Amino acid sequence: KVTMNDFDYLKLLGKGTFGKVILVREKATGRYYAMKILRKEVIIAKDEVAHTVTESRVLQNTRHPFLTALKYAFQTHDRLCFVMEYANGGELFFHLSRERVFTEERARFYGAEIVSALEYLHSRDVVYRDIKLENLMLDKDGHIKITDFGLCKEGISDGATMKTFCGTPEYLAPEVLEDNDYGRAVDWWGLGVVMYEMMCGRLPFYNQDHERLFELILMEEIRFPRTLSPEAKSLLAGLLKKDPKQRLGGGPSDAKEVMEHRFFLSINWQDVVQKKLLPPFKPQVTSEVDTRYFDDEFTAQSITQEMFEDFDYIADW
Amino acid sequence: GRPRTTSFAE
Ligand SMILES: CC(C)(C)c1ccc(CC2([NH3+])CCN(c3ncnc4[nH]ccc34)CC2)cc1
Repeated sequence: KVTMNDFDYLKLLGKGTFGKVILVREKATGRYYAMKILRKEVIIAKDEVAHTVTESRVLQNTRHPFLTALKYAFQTHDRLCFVMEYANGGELFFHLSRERVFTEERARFYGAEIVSALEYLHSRDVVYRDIKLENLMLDKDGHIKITDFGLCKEGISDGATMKTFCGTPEYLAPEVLEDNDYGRAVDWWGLGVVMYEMMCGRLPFYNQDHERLFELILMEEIRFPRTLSPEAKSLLAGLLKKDPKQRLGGGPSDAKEVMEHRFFLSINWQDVVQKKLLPPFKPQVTSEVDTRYFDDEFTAQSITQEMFEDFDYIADW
Repeated sequence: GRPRTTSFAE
């Protein structure tokens, strides 16, 4: 069994309604983790129970270098706690806010890792449903890790459908803004939006008014910069095709149509997963406790029976 | 830049 007091609470990485995320150090081992700490009473009050429970079930039945790994899940009387591996490199949202726009080659590196992951997830009958720069993190070695699995759907294989209107407004596939059900293609739309942010330096469609933002995703055609490579333009036009059946990775082969596009001609898909590629960017951290790739906003602060049945957890690794 | 986004679910 494991308890809140097996951990040293070192730095605050995030904070919101549902709780905090803290860099912590397991006292008995020395090894550093990110701990997601959530108030049970706020989770229950805002109908986010299933999501939390899905997140733990998903995180429990997944094994992949580009998906974040759960070491410990536990609860106290008023809290739920996930102890997952620490992403030293911060969010892509952080890096891309700084650089503004990545090179095609770098975009391509990250794009491959996301694709390999969505491949894995789709092979497990999971549809991720929340691809965004915020959910994409970088480990110590410079590799992507998907964080946050609350919005996933499970047991969707081949052409199974889903109904829940969910995810992130800016990142929503057109078919999810149409009434009725939708398939796993939505993940590829998602990839299309992040690759575009990485390459064209802005969101493909944006309006603070959500009514307009949806009129945009449904009706408007993406523009591309003039000197963006033709194979990049091709990839993006394919992933941001509005009709899912005509979208790249929207056919019966799924991730394979995306792997066999000529944007990725130089990528060896056997050796992406095996991690034989020197990443194009190494986070530049001095100590283990350095949080220069998270916001001063959070890091500068110092620190303090039915429903949750399938939650507690201890990893064998 | 661009502001931080927030996940929803109806
Ligand atoms: C307030 C709540 C709702 C709890 C929350 C705060 C922040 C975040 C964003 C992160 N990208 C994911 C968690 N975290 C991490 N940081 C570092 N390594 C990590 N591994 C797993 C998560 C994580 C901070 C950034 C998501 C949720």
